[PDB]
Formats: sequence, C-alpha cells, structure tokens
Amino acid sequence: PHSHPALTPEQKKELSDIAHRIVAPGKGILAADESTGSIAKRLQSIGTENTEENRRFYRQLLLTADDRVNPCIGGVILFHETLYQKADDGRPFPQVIKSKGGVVGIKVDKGVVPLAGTNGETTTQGLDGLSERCAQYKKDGADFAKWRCVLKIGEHTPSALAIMENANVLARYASICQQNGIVPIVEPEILPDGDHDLKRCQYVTEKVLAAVYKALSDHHIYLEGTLLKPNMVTPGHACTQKYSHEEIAMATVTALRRTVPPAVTGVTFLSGGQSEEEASINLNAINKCPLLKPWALTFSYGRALQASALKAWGGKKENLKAAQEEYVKRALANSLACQGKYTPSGSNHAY
Amino acid sequence: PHSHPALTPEQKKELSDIAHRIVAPGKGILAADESTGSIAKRLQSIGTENTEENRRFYRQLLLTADDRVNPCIGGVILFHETLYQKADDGRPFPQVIKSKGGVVGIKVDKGVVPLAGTNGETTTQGLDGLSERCAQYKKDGADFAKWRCVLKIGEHTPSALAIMENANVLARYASICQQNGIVPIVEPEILPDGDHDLKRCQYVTEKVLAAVYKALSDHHIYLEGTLLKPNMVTPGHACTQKYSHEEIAMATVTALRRTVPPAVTGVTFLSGGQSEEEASINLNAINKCPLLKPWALTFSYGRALQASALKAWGGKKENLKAAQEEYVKRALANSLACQGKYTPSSNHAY
Amino acid sequence: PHSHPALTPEQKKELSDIAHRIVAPGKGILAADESTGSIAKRLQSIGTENTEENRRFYRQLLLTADDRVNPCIGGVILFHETLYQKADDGRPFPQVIKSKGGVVGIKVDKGVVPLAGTNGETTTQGLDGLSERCAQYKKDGADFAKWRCVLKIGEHTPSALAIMENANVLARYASICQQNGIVPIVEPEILPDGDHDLKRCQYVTEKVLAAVYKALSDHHIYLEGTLLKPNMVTPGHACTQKYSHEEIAMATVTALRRTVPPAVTGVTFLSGGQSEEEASINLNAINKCPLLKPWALTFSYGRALQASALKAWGGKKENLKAAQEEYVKRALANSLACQGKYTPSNHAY
Amino acid sequence: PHSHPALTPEQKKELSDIAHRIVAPGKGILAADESTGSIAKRLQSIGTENTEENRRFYRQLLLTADDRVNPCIGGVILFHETLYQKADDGRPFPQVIKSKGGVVGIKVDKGVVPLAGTNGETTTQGLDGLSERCAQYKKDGADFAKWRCVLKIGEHTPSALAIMENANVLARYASICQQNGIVPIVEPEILPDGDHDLKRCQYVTEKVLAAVYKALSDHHIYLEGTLLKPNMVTPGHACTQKYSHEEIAMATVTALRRTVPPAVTGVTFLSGGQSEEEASINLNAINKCPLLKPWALTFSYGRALQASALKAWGGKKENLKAAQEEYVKRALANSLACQGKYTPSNHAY
Ligand SMILES: O=C(Nc1ccc(Cl)cc1)c1cc2ccccc2cc1OP(=O)(O)O
Ligand SMILES: O=C(Nc1ccc(Cl)cc1)c1cc2ccccc2cc1OP(=O)(O)O
Ligand SMILES: O=C(Nc1ccc(Cl)cc1)c1cc2ccccc2cc1OP(=O)(O)O
Ligand SMILES: O=C(Nc1ccc(Cl)cc1)c1cc2ccccc2cc1OP(=O)(O)O
Repeated sequence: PHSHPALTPEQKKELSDIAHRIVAPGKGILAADESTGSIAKRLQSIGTENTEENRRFYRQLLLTADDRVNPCIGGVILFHETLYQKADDGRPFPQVIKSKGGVVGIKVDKGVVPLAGTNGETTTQGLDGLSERCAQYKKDGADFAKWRCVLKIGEHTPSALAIMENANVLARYASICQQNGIVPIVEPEILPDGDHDLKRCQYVTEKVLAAVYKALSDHHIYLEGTLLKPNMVTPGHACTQKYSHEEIAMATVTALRRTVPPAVTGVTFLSGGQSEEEASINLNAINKCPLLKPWALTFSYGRALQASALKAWGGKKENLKAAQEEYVKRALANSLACQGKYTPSGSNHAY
Repeated sequence: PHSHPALTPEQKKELSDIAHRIVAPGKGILAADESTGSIAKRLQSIGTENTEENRRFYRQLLLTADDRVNPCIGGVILFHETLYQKADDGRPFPQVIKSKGGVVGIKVDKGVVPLAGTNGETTTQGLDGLSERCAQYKKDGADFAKWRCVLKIGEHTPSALAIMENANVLARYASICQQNGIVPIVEPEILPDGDHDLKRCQYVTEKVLAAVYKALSDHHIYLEGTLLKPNMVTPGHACTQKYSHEEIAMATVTALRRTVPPAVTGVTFLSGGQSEEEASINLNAINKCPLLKPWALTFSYGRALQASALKAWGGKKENLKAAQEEYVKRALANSLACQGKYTPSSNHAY
Repeated sequence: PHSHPALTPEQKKELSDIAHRIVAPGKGILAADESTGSIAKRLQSIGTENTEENRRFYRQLLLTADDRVNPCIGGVILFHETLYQKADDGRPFPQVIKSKGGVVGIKVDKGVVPLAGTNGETTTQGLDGLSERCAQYKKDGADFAKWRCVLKIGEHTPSALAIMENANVLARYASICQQNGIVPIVEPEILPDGDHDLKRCQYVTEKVLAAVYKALSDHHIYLEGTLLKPNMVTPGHACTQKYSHEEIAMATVTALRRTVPPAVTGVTFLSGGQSEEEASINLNAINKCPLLKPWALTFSYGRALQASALKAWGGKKENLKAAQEEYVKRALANSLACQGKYTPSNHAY
Repeated sequence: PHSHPALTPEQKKELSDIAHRIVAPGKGILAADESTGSIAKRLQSIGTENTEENRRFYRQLLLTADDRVNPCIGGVILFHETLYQKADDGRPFPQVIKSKGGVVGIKVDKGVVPLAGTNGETTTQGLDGLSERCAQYKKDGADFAKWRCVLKIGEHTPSALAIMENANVLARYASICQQNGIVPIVEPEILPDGDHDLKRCQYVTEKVLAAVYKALSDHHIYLEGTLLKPNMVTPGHACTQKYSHEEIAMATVTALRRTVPPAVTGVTFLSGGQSEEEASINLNAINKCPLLKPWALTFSYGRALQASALKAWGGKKENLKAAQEEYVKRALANSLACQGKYTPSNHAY
C-alpha cells in the first residue's frame, strides 16, 4: 500500500496536455492505421494494386485534405509504415499532420492470439520490446498509441478469463506508453456480432469497463493521461428488436457513467459495423443525451471516415479532389456530432 | 457474463429518488447514530448519566431544532434505539425528521471485528438477517442505511486482505439494502491516524475506492441508488508537514475523480477528527476546487455538527435553546459549504 | 506481504491434532446436525410428531449405538440444540460421543441467502458473533465446526460472483474458527441437480476448489488445521449418460489432485443424493483409485448413515435395537470403504 | 463456468509423459542456458575470450560427459544459439542430449522489464510470437521450455501488482507452450537478497505459489504436464540467524505442501547463490524430510553443476577430461540427493 511514483509532475503534465489536445471541443480521431494485410481488402474493393506507392498515395490523399478538416481532426492514428512515409513535397507525414493541428498516433499492438481453453476467445500481443518501440516512435513524432483488444458476446463469452486477461494486457500497454511520454488509448472492443439485444450489450460493456479500470488502477495508470476507445452500446447485428438513436445513446452514456472515472480525459468511440451516417447520428445523439457526461465524447473512426473517400478515389489520380471531398464531408459531420450540433442539414431507470 | 436484473425499473427509480433527495443542493446528513456504547463518553464529558431518557432528550434536542435547519438537512442517521423513540409531543422521531423535509437513515452494521493474520486490521459484521431487518426498518420509516468499514494507514496497512474483504462486505450490505428499497451509504473510512503525508493518504484512498467500486460492480450494485461516505484526503493526524485547505481540497477531489463513477449520486464526507470549523472550511474548499465534480459533494457529520450543541446543553433542560442554536449554526455553515458559499465568521503534482 | 502470525505453534498443534483424530485411518464423520426445520421432513416421512423429545430420542439412538461403531466414527456433527441435550442416564451428548472415541462437531452457519442479480444463486450467512459462539461451543465440548455453502451447475451458474463470494465467506468462517481452537470443515457443495455430464461436474468442481484454496490463502488459513467436505464428482441427476464407479472415482480423485494442497489433513465427502449403498461403493472406489492421494479420503454422511435407521425406528422406542443395527451396518460399511476394503452383500480426465 | 477443452487426451498424454521423463527417479536438470550476456562474465572469470566457438566448446564439454551422467540427467536447458550448434562430430547438440537419454529444453523468455510504480520490481516478457517459436522449437528437438520471473523480498515487496502480474504472465507462457506439445517449467523465483529470516521467506514463498497456482487454474493449465522451478525456502543472504539444513528442508517442504497441488509432476529446485555442496546437501535434506511429498523433488542447477567444471577447464582444450570430471561428480552427487541418499515440531512452521 505504498506509493513509488510511476510519473513525475512534468511527465503527467505532458501526458494530460496531449490527451486534451486530441479531444479538444469539436475534434476527433482519424483511424488510418490499417495494416498492409488489412488495407489489402480495401484496395481490392476498388480494383487497385496493393503496393507501397498506392498505400502512400491513399494515406496522403487523406492527410493532405484542405484546411477545413483542421478543426475537426485532433488526432490521426497511423500504421508503422505510414509513420515513415513522406508526402510528394518531401514532408514526413507526421509533419503534415502536425502542421494541420493534429496529434500523431501509432498502432503498437501485434494483433490478437487465441486463448486456449476458451470458446474462440482471444487476447492481444505486442508487449515485447514495447518500451524501446515507444521511445523510438516518440522521437519520430508520435504522441499517442493504439492497442486493440477484442471481446465477443455469446452464450459463454466474454469469459472471466478473457475479461481479466485483456484488461491486464491493456494495463501493461498503458503503463509502458506513459513511461515513454505516449498517451495510450485503451481499446476494449466488444464485437456487435450476435442476436443479443441492447440490455445485454450494456451489461457486458459495464462489466468489461469495470474490469478495465480496476486493472488500470492496479497497474498505477495515470487516467488523465489516457483515452478510452469503447464500442457504443448497441444491439447485436442479428438482433430482431429495433432501437432508436436516443436509446442507443442513453444505453451508451449510462454504461460509461457507471464505469468510467471522470478523470479520464476522453472517450473516442469506434463505429464497428455502422455506416458513415449512422456513426455520426449515434455520436450526435450520445452528445445530446440528457445526462451529465464528465469526459469528452468524440470519434475515432476508420471506415466511418474513409468509406466514401476510398470509393470516390477508385485508385484513379483524377478523382483526388472528389475523394478528399468525401472525407472532408464526414470530418465536418462528425466534428459537429461530437459537439451535439450535427444535423443532416450540415426513462433512465429503464437502463 | 449474463444478466439477471437485481432490480426492476421501478425499484431503481425509488432508490435513485431517495439518494437524490438526501443530497439535494445545499443539503447534508446529520449523523446521530451513536450507539449506547459510543454515546457513553459523550454524556460523560458533560457529566450526564447515560440513561435512555437522557439519550432520548439529546436526540430530541437535535431533531426538533427550528425550521432554519430544514434546508440544510437532507437526511438524519439514527441508531436502532432512537428509530423507535418519541419526542415529548408523542411523535415518533422518524415522523419528526420527515415533517422537517429530511430522510430517515438507520445504522445497520454490527461493529468491527479483528482480521486474523493482520496487524490489527478489521472488517465489519452485520450481514446476518440483514434483509429481514431492512424490510422492517423500511416499514418503520427508514429510507437509507449506514454501514461503516474501517481501514488504517500504516507500514503494512491497509493490507490486500483488509482492502478486499472490507470492499466485499460493503458490496454485500449494499446489495441486501437495495433489495429492500433502502439506499445504502457505502462508508469505507480510512482513519487519519499516523504521521503519513497528504500524498500517502491520497494514494491509499485511490486504491481503496478502486477496490470498493470494482466490488460494487461484481455484486451488481446500482450506483445511482447509492451514496459514498469517504474520508477527505488529508495528511496524517500527526504529520509534521503542513498543508493548506486548497491542497486538501485538490487532493480529495482528484482522488474521487480518479475512482468514483459519475453514476454515483453523491458523496457525503465524514469529518473524522476535524473540528467543526475545519470540517466546514475543507468541505467549502472541496466545492470550490477548479475541477469538474459530477456528484454532489456534501456532509454526513456527527461530531462536526454536535460538538458545540452538546457542550451548550450540558445535560441541563434549561439550555435547550442555547444548545439547538449551536447545532443550527453548524448546519447553516455546512449547508453553505457544500455549495462553496461559506466564509468563517499545478494539479499535476497530485 | 508481511507475516503477522494468525496462530501460535501451540494453537497449530491443537488444530492439527484434532483434524488428524477425526479422519484417522478407517474413521469418518456422522453428520447429525439437521436443524429442527430440516428434521421435520424426516420425522414426517415416518408419521412422528416433531418434538424436542423425539429429536432427543432419535439422536440418542444414534449416539448410543453399540461399541462396534467406535472405530468407525471419528467425529459427530451436532445441531445447536443437540449439543446441550442429555441421554436418559443424564450424560450430556458430547460426553457420550467422546466416551466412544469420537470428536464433537457443531454446525455454525445460519443457512443460505439469495444473491441479488444472479440466476437463483446463494451465499451463506452466519459470521455475526461467530467468534463468541465458537468460544462458547469450544468450552462446551466442540472441537470442530461445519459451514455449508451451496453452488449449482446451470447454463449461467456457478457464476463468478457466486464462486468468489462463497469461497470468501468460507475463508472468513475458517479464520474465526481457528482463532478459537475449532477445526473448520470447509464445505463448498456443488449440487448434482441438472443433466450435465461427468466431465462438466469435474470442471466446475476444479474451478470451485481452486477459488476456495486461493481464498483460504488470502485469509491466512492454516490448512493442516482444516478438513474439506466436497461433493464427489458425478454426473447430474438427470444426465442420461451412464458411468461406472471407477469413472466417478477417477474424476473425483483427479479433481482433488489438481486443486487440494497436500497440507490439507483430510477430505470428508458429502453424499448428496446418493443412497447408502451407492455412497459406500463410491467412497470405496475412490480409495482404490491408483493415483496418489496425499490426504485421507473418508466420509461425512448424514442421509447415507441414517436412512435405514430412521425408517427402522419409525418413531417407535420398541424399534431401538433394529434401528441402531441399520446405522451400525452403514458405519461399518463406510469404515471399510474409506480404506478401500468394502464389498457389498487417466488422460481422458 | 463452461469447459472448452484446451487439450485433447492425446496432447495431455504427451505432456505428462515428457514431464515424468524429465524428473524420473534419480534424475534432474542441467541448466546450461546462460544468455550470451551472462555467459560472458563466466568466460571472463577464466580469462577465456567470449566467442561463439568457445561457447560451443564449453557446452559440448558438458553435453558430452561420460555415460555416468546419463542416469543423473533427465533434461538439459539450452539457449537458442546452443540449440542449433553441433558437436565436433557434426551431431546437433539436441541429438547428443537425446542419445544420452535426456530431454531437450529451451529458454523462451526475453528477460525482465521494469514495472512502473513499484520499488524496482519487474515482470518478464517473451509472449509475442511465442506459439510460432514453440512449434519450431518442438520440430527442432525441444520438448520443454524455461521462463523465469523474478521477485524480491523487501519492506514493500513483493507487491500485490508484482505477484499478480508475474503469476499471470507465467500462466500465459504455460498455456501457449502446452498448445505446442512443450512442457512449461513454471519458474517464479524469489531472490535470497536481504536480511529477512527463514519464516519470512517461507511466508512470501507460500503467498507467491498460491497466486501462481490460482493463475494456472484461471488459464486452464494442465498441471500434470508442467513442472515447478521454485527457490528453496531459506533465510536471506544477509540474515544473522543461522539455520540447519533440516530446518531449510522443513520450511521448504512445508511451503510446497501448502500450495502445490499433487497433480504437479515435479519440482526442480534452483540453487540461487548456494555452493555446489550446499545445493546438494539441501536437496538431500529436502528429500529426507519426514513430511509427505506427492511430487518429485529434484534439481535444475546451473552454477551448482558447472562451478568446478568451468574452473577446471580454464579455457584450455587439454583440460577437457578434468573439467568434465568435475561436472560428472556434481551430477552424481545431485542424482543421489534427489533420492535422499547423499552424504558428503513441524507446527513451528
Ligand atoms: O466496410 C468495411 N468493412 C467491412 C464491411 C462489411 C463487412 Cl460484412 C465486413 C467488413 C471497411 C471499409 C473501410 C474503408 C476504408 C478504410 C478502412 C475500412 C475498413 C473496413 O472494415 P472495418 O475495419 O471498419 O471492419
Ligand atoms: O469529542 C469527540 N471525539 C473526539 C474528541 C477528542 C479526540 Cl482527541 C478524539 C475524538 C466526539 C464528540 C461528539 C459530540 C457529539 C456527537 C458525537 C461525537 C463524537 C465524538 O467522537 P467521534 O465519534 O466523532 O470520534
Ligand atoms: O431421504 C432423504 N432425502 C431425500 C431422499 C431422496 C430424494 Cl429424491 C430427496 C431427498 C434424507 C433422509 C435422511 C434421513 C435421516 C437423516 C437425514 C436425512 C436427510 C435426507 O435428505 P438430506 O437432508 O440429506 O438432503
Ligand atoms: O557464481 C556465479 N554467480 C554469482 C556468484 C556470486 C554472486 Cl555475489 C553473484 C553471482 C555463477 C557461476 C556460474 C558458473 C558456471 C555457469 C553459470 C554460472 C552462473 C553464475 O551466476 P548465477 O546465474 O548462478 O547467479
């Protein structure tokens, strides 16, 4: 029961300032950290060869969008490769991001791995040599990191083991990041797969988040210098019962209010399988919810910010402006939504 | 995991409505639940025989103060004996409290017991037949309960066992209370005993509360239907280093912001060994702290609300007015304090 | 962590000595601690008015059985009421038990209570004032205690909450008992209700026992001064798959070997819904199981020792000898069983 | 909880058979997996240049000792580099070890890393891509693995965090190993550093092992397919109070009896900072301890088996026989020690 300060006042100040800048009023996060294997499907969906040059061009297309996105983007998550690529003018992408007012982020996990003795459950790896990697990323321009854990709702999942293990690994990851001046974004994604209803998702989300914050406490994590990337609370994809955006918002905010300490600087929602417009409407409803919300509630979207842009680009250089135009539109929409000012024009006890 | 609703929407509403009434803006709790074993020294200090009539009288004195205390008192915690006593006009004390706009609370724990294998640490008993007792107290006018767990800061304390066990018993007590329409006030008190500094108290407080809320979650506790009664974050009673009220407020608010979910309806601070004035000044500083506080931050005082009243009374029936006056004075001082409107007469370093 | 001795060397010796005496070779436990409310159904099945008198007589009938049971019974669990009753000759029941070489035990739990937010699960109450009660029971002849926790196998049970809470309360109870010179018998019973199979019971039993011993460790319990009373590992009552006694034994011994520390003095199996013969046959197979067992494997039976005796008695004092004879036969059968010498009339785990 | 078999009966059989062969009667383990960073200081002590050839030669010297060590060595732990080196006759070292009746082990952890917010405490890394590494090591002759976690006794250590985190990572490591047919040796080493006495080390050891076994249960680890490599229970190196070998054996065996399930196939002790003789004498006493021990109690020595050998070699190729002779002597002594055949008041525990 003795304190051996993991961080000095200066380190804490640096971490808190970074966290607040990322989620400042009206700003969200662009998740463009798709791996070479993940971006493969995206490129094949528009008949484009998956080469480093095409990946560079696509990332550049998004990162160099006009100044309208500046007040919309507080952070950009990149994959290792992209962090070391440069725009046509020779400027490193991280420099491009920063010049537009954004904070640079880096995915540091090494994917999921199966947990033996479970019903298809997983944990996430990537702690080995993480400290050295974080130190190097920090020096090369990154100020926050991304690590994704995945849990699934089923007849016997998430199990006590899966919940405990994933929460523990997220805590180790956050601890290492903070020692290197990197703001860790804690991401305990609960998949929407299944036919469960809204109440089930809320229940599981509340249990998962409770475990997550207890682990962060056990590992002496500085909450003010962290962000949370949870799933919104929604029914399963195969759920027959229909719900309004107001219900999704109330269930989501209620779950968060019951588990997330106010010290947490911000919540950057993942959109999962939601469409671009759906992700904006729900994020807006969440911000409109008539309950006290002590943390910034914004976005960290990948598919919900690029979907149309990728399609508009089609891998043709001539559609550059049209592609960027699609991305900018979603950036503005979500900027308004994370403020509860979004519009298509441009009982609590039951939870 | 799988859900099996512990409460219906109707039961949740009842509990949440009660919790909010107790900590309504400007209101706090009067802790007058001293057991016959604790009230003994109180009466002894004023040379008064510890009889049932004298205890009944003293309680009446506090409970029947003029209407100036009404806006200040959201709840009153009573000891079993008192819940069944009556004022001179024949009215049961629970009726007297309610008629003044207050909610009636009842202590339900059965005191602390030693934890074997620890350095003088304890847990708290009182769960046996608690459900039946709560059902009866509810029928007899009580809407909330009190249960006190005690932890101590020392070289090897609080130990992992003490923290886990006390957090678990609080969760059990909370669960049983809510099943009976009684709002449980979770009280995990960390004593000020010792010469530890402010930073040490904040660290321990943070660890204890994280454990308390994880336990409440494990036992499916409805937080909106609960209140928290923690110690403020202050240096040890014998700490050589000195701090300002602002530092105590910052350390306290920070600790809470890092561990207490916004869903918790309110925090009713215990004053520990602080004086009446000090308790009011710190609560005021806490409410003036430049950090976001998603829960009501008020009081649940015993000594800090009765110290002077008890002294002015002195066991003499002719000092009723004088005594009640002192009580009213502190009630008013704290009602303003829990709003940051009281005046006597870098956060990254936390 | 830091050590703050919960017990002195002398206290440890007393507890260990008591534990070993109870489960000494060939000895088991007669569980006769049925509460007046629980015994009511028993006396009802034999048209006998449930009165303190008839309860005293029935208990006397069992406690005063001939000396053939002496080497079979190492301990007797009594209900509060019985601990203070006397035989016709005036001898206090505890004295009767001890004279026959048995250790006196006392039930100290106050029954199960529902756990809100669970699918019909429970925890057990009884810790309030337990220290004072144990000290009084010790002064009055008791050397060990019984506390029963109950878990059930279902679609969502036993839940993490139920497992954690029951293991924790068991540790609290054990801690308090040891502080008063009383050997605590930890009983985490997993009901046989349901249609689950053998491996499902084995799995749950293993998880439950692992939780139980972690809790005992967290609470600084002196294992050598304790006994474990678990269910045998068997398929659910409604399971359609059939198993042999050798399979039940293998599953049972395997489960214990993977969770119970060698330091535990002995395992006193509860018989659950098993008949008298079934309980003896299974205990025998368990003791014959090839695997190495570092603890005594015996019985702590209530229904499996009294069934026939109760029926033979029928509330008629005239049936005293006939009734006692039935009890003696089961006592003898199980004494041989806990030694693997009873005869009526492993990677797959 | 619901069962989702981590292993098939076939997989369990393979792991169990491997574990039993490593600790077969009279057999122990040679720990020659010194990291290239640790071996450097060893070669330095004998003015020998730290080259790949010298390292290869030294390992060859130990692995090619006369047949007298065959009955003594059940397993040999190797570092990655050595696993792929060959003897002068072209035979890969794994083949050499196997031809002498030994099982090949491989160190798979990637060292300790600091735990932020603690008083100099650490956890261990090495899980990333461990499954693929294990599958490859299995194909290359390895049947068991080594992973070391380190805890220290102090005023505020081991902390709740250090214990929990280290037990958890050990469990993750063991799970991945068993999925690849590799027997994991769980090594939660508690350093002897400090002035604490015997009872303090025993207390901490019991708390650590209880946490370790709860974690292995939570992670569904097959205990019969695992081995435990703990520190012997001894006072700190700077402790004033002196203890006899019998007391060390008693405290050590008591700690294990109170925490290690009988299902664990064997305990392979690390010698810490003990001398070659000290390590053999203590192991002998442990095996002679009166208490019941349901698991094999043997050795997994590095310094305690190589000390004299390394000195006799001195980097001189002509001192091969002399060096090997020193190793053989220690292997023979320890082979007898793990049988309690070597000769150069339990309630108080
Ligand atoms: O529509 C997408 N995926 C999907 C749709 C439908 C089914 Cl059935 C499964 C998966 C999608 C589109 C992207 C566009 C641009 C960047 C990243 C993208 C990632 C992405 O997949 P995701 O990582 O958001 O799950
Ligand atoms: O004078 C008191 N306490 C004290 C004095 C001096 C030292 Cl040094 C320590 C503690 C006191 C006075 C009260 C007056 C009226 C109600 C409750 C009272 C409770 C109380 O003691 P407490 O239960 O608040 O600890
Ligand atoms: O025949 C019994 N029970 C039963 C049988 C069959 C079904 Cl289907 C359900 C319940 C029985 C008989 C006893 C006789 C004498 C003492 C204690 C006895 C306890 C007892 O039931 P129990 O308290 O051990 O659960
Ligand atoms: O004498 C040794 N170390 C030591 C001595 C004294 C202090 Cl103070 C600290 C450390 C030693 C000797 C070896 C000889 C041969 C192989 C491996 C060896 C490893 C080894 O160090 P270790 O891994 O056993 O701790």
